[PDB]
Amino acid sequence: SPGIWQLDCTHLEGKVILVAVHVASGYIEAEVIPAETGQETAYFLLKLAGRWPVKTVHTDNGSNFTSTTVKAACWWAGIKQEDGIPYNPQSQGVIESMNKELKKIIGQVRDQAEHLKTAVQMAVFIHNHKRKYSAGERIVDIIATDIQ
Amino acid sequence: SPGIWQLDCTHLEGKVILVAVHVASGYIEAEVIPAETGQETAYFLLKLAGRWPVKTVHTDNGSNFTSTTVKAACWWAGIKQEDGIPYNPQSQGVIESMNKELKKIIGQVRDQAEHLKTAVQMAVFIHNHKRKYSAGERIVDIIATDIQ
Ligand SMILES: NCCCCC(=O)N[C@H]1Cc2ccccc2[C@H]1Cc1ccc2c(c1C(=O)O)OCO2
Ligand SMILES: NCCCCC(=O)N[C@H]1Cc2ccccc2[C@H]1Cc1ccc2c(c1C(=O)O)OCO2
Repeated sequence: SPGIWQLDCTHLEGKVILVAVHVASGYIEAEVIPAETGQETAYFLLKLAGRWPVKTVHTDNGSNFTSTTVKAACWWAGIKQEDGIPYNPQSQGVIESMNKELKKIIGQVRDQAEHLKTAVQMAVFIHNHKRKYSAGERIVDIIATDIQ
Repeated sequence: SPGIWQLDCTHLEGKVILVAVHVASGYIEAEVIPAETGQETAYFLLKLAGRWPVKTVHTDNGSNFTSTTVKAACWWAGIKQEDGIPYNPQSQGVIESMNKELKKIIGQVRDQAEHLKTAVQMAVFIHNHKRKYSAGERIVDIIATDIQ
């Protein structure tokens, strides 16, 4: 569980926001892309796995699960690719809630940024720093504990 | 010192690789950009600060130090912007060594990627996972200790 992430794709302003959530902490990384292709997803996962110890990824849909490019990236980065089928429905809803929460934050900052990508990164910042401990704190504590 | 990062800009294939190094661990994040502008640097810092607790940034040159856009991003993200003047001279060399080491790794993977950006993210991955403990391990341990 320190190494488990979930992909999530949501839409805003005719664009796609691709999100990776560290399941145990709620910590996220996100990017804006024109559309969700295997290529974009593969590149995003490579970035993520270089930055955090990504062991398992629950893919967001069957197209990405099937994608040979995504499979190649997962092989390259040592990621076990899994389906994102919510066998525990606290996952349809927990994801929905995150997308709504992120879009809320994006709207709160949207006027401060010319470009959506900037607003999205502002939202990532606010989300990961928000004391509820913060998600940023939780992920670091979880991984440090695992390491030792 | 858990919050201190250093910017570093290096060149390859007519492109620019912008690197942020967490000084205490050697952990890096990096991106390829067409050229090093205040706008690109500001966006890069926003991304970084959303993902790790960036307190202080030693900027890579005076243009970025001066940039009103970089200053705005640093204000937004709660980053103290500092000059990157190596008052402890082992620093120009430690950066030079990192750039040479990253370019070496990039050359070792370059053939596996159509695009330089992919090779750069492969290099980030290899760099942060390399046992020497790894840089990824060191940054997490340093921050977890600080938090607690
Ligand atoms: N509408 C207000 C105009 C902003 C003037 C100004 O300096 N803003 C800061 C605020 C702020 C706050 C955090 C980070 C960057 C920025 C800058 C914006 C910016 C910079 C770089 C970018 C951007 C944009 C963007 O504006 O999206 O896009 C991709 O690279
Ligand atoms: N056999 C038919 C095609 C094989 C190609 C193939 O799947 N390579 C993997 C290897 C590999 C290893 C790690 C991550 C991605 C990739 C993929 C490459 C790739 C994917 C997405 C991208 C890229 C590139 C790129 O090539 O730079 O650029 C920006 O977004």
